Amino acid sequence: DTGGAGADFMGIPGGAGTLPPEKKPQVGGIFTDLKVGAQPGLSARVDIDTRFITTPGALKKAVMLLGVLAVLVAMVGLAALDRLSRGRTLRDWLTRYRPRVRVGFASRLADAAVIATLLLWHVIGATSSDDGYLLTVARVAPKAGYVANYYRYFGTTEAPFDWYTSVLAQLAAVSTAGVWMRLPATLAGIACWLIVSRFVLRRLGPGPGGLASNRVAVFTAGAVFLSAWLPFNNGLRPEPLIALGVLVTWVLVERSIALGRLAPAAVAIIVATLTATLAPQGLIALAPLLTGARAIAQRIRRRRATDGLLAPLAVLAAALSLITVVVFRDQTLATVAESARIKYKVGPTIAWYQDFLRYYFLTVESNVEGSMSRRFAVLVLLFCLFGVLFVLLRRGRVAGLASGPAWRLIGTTAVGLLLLTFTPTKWAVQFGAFAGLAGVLGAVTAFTFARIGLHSRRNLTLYVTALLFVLAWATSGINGWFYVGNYGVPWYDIQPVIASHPVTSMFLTLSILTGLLAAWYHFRMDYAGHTEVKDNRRNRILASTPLLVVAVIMVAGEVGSMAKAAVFRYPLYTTAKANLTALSTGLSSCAMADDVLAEPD
Amino acid sequence: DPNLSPEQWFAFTPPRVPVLESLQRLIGSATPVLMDIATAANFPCQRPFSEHLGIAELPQYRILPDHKQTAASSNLWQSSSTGGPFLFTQALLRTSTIATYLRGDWYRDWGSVEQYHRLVPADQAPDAVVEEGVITVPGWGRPGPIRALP
Amino acid sequence: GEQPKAWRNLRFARAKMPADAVAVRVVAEDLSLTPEDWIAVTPPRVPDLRSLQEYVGSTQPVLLDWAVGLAFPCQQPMLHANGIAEIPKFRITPDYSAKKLDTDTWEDGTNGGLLGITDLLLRAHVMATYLSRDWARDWGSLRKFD
Amino acid sequence: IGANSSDDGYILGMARVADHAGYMSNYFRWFGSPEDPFGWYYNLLALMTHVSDASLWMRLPDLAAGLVCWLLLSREVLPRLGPAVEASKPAYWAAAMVLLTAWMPFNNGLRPEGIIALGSLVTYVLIERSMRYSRLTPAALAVVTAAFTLGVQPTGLIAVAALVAGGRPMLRILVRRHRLVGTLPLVSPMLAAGTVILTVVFADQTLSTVLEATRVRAKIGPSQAWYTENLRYYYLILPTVDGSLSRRFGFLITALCLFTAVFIMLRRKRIPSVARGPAWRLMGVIFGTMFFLMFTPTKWVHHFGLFAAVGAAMAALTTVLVSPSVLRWSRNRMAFLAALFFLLALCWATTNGWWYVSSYGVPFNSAMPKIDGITVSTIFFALFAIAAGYAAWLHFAPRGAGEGRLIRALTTAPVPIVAGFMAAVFVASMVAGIVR
Amino acid sequence: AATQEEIIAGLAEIIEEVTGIEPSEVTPEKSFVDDLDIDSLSMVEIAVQTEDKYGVKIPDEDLAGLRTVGDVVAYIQKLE
Amino acid sequence: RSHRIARLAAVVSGIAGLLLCGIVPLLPVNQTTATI
Ligand SMILES: CC[C@@H](CO)NCCN[C@@H](CC)CO
Ligand SMILES: [Ca+2]
Repeated sequence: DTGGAGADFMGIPGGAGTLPPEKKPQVGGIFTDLKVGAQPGLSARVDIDTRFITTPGALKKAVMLLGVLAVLVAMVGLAALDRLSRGRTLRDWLTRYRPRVRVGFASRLADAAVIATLLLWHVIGATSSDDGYLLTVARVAPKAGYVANYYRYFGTTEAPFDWYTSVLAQLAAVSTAGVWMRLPATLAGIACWLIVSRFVLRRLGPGPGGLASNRVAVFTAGAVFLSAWLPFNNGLRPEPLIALGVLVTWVLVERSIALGRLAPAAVAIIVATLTATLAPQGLIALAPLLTGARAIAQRIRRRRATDGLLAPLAVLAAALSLITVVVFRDQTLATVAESARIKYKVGPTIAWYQDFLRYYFLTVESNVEGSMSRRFAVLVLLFCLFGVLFVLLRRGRVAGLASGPAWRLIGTTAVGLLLLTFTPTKWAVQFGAFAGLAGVLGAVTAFTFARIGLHSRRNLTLYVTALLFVLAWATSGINGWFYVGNYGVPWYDIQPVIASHPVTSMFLTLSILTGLLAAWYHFRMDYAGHTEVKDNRRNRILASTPLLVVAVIMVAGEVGSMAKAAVFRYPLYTTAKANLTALSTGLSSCAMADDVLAEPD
Repeated sequence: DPNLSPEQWFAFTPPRVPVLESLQRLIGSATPVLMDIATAANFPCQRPFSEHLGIAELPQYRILPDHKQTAASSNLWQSSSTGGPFLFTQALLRTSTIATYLRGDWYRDWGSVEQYHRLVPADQAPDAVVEEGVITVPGWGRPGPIRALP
Repeated sequence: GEQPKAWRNLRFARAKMPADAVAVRVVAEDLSLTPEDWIAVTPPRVPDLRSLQEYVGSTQPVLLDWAVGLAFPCQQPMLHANGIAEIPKFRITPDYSAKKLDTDTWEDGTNGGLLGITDLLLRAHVMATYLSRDWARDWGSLRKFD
Repeated sequence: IGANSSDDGYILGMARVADHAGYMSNYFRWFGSPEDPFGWYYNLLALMTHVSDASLWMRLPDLAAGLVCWLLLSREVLPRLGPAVEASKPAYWAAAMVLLTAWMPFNNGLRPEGIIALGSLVTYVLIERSMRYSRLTPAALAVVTAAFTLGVQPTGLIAVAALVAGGRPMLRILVRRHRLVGTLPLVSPMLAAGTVILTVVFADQTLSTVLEATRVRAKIGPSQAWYTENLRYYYLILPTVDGSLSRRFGFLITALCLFTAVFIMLRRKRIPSVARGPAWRLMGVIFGTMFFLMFTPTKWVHHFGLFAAVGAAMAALTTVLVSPSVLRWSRNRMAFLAALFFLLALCWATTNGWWYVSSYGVPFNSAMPKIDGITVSTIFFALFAIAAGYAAWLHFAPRGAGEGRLIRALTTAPVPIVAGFMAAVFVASMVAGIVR
Repeated sequence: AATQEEIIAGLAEIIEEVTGIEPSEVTPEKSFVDDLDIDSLSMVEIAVQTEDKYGVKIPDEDLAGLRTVGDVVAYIQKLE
Repeated sequence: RSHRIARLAAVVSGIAGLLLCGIVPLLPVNQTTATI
């Protein structure tokens, strides 16, 4: 039993013996060598653990209902308070006054080109690592009685982070194909792009200026979104959901700050605590709440003469304490604590002071986990973050871009990259939760560097040499995917070469030459001017498309590799043939168990 | 063999023209299998072994990834000192190997398949008749730790 | 201690047992039934312990590793004049982990190195050495070439 | 009483055998190949070994180099970033303490890092002196200094950063002197001066010999590519002896100040009495150093000893830029203090280990400090959490919340105090290893 | 605080802070919907941020009749 | 007065929803046993 493990020949003095409680056997049967009857006194009684097979009961099912009813009533009351404060009479509840504004033809043409690519990549995709893991967990969970790990940690649960696996377990009962189980990860990219293109680019500069009327700054957003979404988010991993929860939280916080209301700010807390329980790297969804908190405190203290200081805070706390109904629907506090203890004692965990071997796992030698087109999506993110940060520190304005939303976007990205420190695991695939922010940061960079780089030439040259240096860093790892996506890819084990000569040097020489030209302009400005670059019609669109071109050629290189593999090796097995065979013939086809031959004897 | 180093030799065996059959006809999507982590999204018809009431069901086959993947990840993630299925698929079963090829692609080192035989045959060591009940426990009690030791 | 199969020469300080101690004796148990938990012993002895500046002189050629050159500043390393090297008499080495990970791989024979000469004609063997009062500290090694 | 480097027995053994062989060989790894595109400095230790090969006598150049670095730093570099860096005691104390704590763990053995760090400062000084009287002679001596610094070690590809930094206000001198005396007696002397290191490099060897040695060293030895630079920083965050609490601080305290001075000098264009332009060349030098450190064959942590003389001059500038007179709001100063506490918590999360025989007796040589069961990085993290909590409270505050004498006092000079505490820890380690 | 000394000198700052539109092109003859591009969200944000500077309640059933920026002038003049 | 009701329906049902959803992880649960 617990706290003791012993043996005792009864009628013998020196027979007794006892051991510590970690000297417990590893029962896998009872294998005697006796073969003697069924005498009295011969027996054995094993008690299996079965501590994670709990079900709510009489209580914990009435409280789990009264709680959500009270929360909904509280939020309705707060919404009524919001409607009363704006001169309304809570009878014209959301009756619009201003007419609807249309969508330009350039913004309806990037949607058709991003959704088409997200649909094409769903059939010829890459199928990242943790797909078999989650698929097996979801196929086993219905009969086990709970969501077990099944591969490690002594059959322990996944108690906090298992509300997405409980939906995968419902999808894996209709069919377990690959084009059916990976539908949420695609709908969460379609929605994540629609939200961006319909709200975020219009919140940042809604006028006759730019970022809503500039057409190149929309195609740049599309291309960077695709280049950051394709290499990371295609499997069953929950990154495509965190990338959407972050944008939904940002949108609701911005709506609350703009309209002067508090109910969207209380739904943002619910969405944030719902995203924070998808994976330990879901803390990123709590960054918009931290950045846009002073503008909410100003609103709470502005209207405290009509209502009080307790009415909004009660709701803002009740909404935060609602995630318990979803976490402990079963698996009481004891089992969650035990599961966490087991996962920390066993298993690879990394301490917070080694948070910087996450950018080492990305930029390392061969490591298909740190391949080309994964370095690009992160280096461009950092480049467009720090460029806009510098252009906002110097010259506080941008004159065509609202500064409140821009500062909050920069803050969201920075606080997310700083909150990734306390995650227990430091893989390189966890950078896929920034795909939504990458698009808007690329759009903002393409917009700013087009006007601050038109009144000078050295800035226009520094932009290009920095892009070439990023390309030199990117094209120095292999072009590899996980296990079967590598079947036919051009450079899946070596770095890209043209004619026995690597490209990572052909880009570094160009970077050096362009930097020398920039220094030449810097020196020559002592005997001439620098603003003489006339923007007639050609120089207009030549400083706004250095990033669009790079992102487009990278997306084309990611798509053409898989397309070329699929088309060139046929009928040989490839991960696109399996999907195109499962699409036809109903949905019943064994993917690889039919292209594999075996010799029984 | 003209080289005189002590580590150069090959020791061959006579040739054969094998008689092949698909893996779907061999395993059959009805027997318990132990797919590894990598080779589990590519075989969606084969079913993994279940774990009902804390007792596992012994598999009959095993599908592995390639050599560089198995040596690096699959063998040391699902260990027995860490709680994986090797806890009981190494103390109760004996493994073998089957010669498998990838159709049309004779240069490809995909995976491998292995068969499992009982150490104690089930004609004298049958399965258990484990009982079942129900109790009511509070939400703060904890009846000692799980022996999560290596 | 972390290398359980090494013929490791355990040591017991005489200054800890009382002044008037007449005898000693070895006691070994091995209560573990694992096939790889075993024990082996030899009788106890009282060494003679001369110094290292007196055994290894100041004129004999020594092969000092590249990590141990500033602690032994009087030991006369082995020289080379016209492509021909000298034949050493001893080799001084760092402790176990350093010797295994740094020096034996830096100067091995497949990448130049001096351990490509001494491996073909010298046939080294290790000696018994201690620090003067750090009985539980590993200072390095000392080999002899035959 | 101080510790030594790892490459001391190496250089001593290959300098003791270099008068019999007749050339400076490596003697340990490659096929007897010399080191003679570089290594004019080892031919000086080969001469010093004639007197004696003691330890106090062989590491005299590394002491004279540090003394001359302080003499140049405190008297030519600091009274140049304006009348606020000088006439300020915390700035001088910060420079002194950072110089000490960056020269202690790295630049004490026989490696030439301490000589490269001095040759990289003499160049900066000579250039900043050339562009003060519009003369060309110091700008011709800086080229000789940079050449002789590059001829010491492959990592000596710095002071080229110091040449490039002062490049725009040097063209204003070249051009305005080109109008007086022709153009040939300006590129003849500065060609003869720059191309004189070849007579010292190929004084013994020839061209074919240097080419063969290079071919061997490149085909065999550890020679990483420019895109594997992240190894230098990966080796620094591991809990080993190659990266410990004594070898992290010197680089972290430099990176923190370098990155916090840029954000202030970007927003605030004109700062009173700071003399903009030398303050920007001082950061250009450090960025160019970090960029030129990328094209080196070997990526070791030993090469972080070159920032011992520019980091010391960056700390003295940051100590003035973050003072209660330049950074006026309490939230920003509390944020800087919290960043310092975070840096300390990250630095103390490793062992106190030194090298081969310098680790005999030092207390926490193989584990984390862990005062009374709880580590010290946890204590510094608690302090960081408290300081960040106060900064976050000052964020939501009516602009005049924290202005008392307590938080005005504890935010006047935190860098000198932290660096002095670390230097006292370093000295106590060796004293406690000598006593017991 | 009578007319044209804050009536535009603060409105052209609120509009710039909210939409990024330069204050050089905020003159009292052009309407929000025609010359500028101001939707419902920006209109309500302007009406909310103008209540913090010069506290005057602009209800939501009121900014439907402020067609031009000069209409805001006339309205807040009527309030004065 | 349509303001007092809307102010009480956000305090009462906020405190209740904070105190009810905060004790869910500490309520009795039905566990299954197994014995061989
Ligand atoms: C693995 C040992 C490394 C130094 O850590 N040796 C570097 C070689 N030392 C140079 C002289 C210091 C060679 O010229
Ligand atoms: Ca035994």
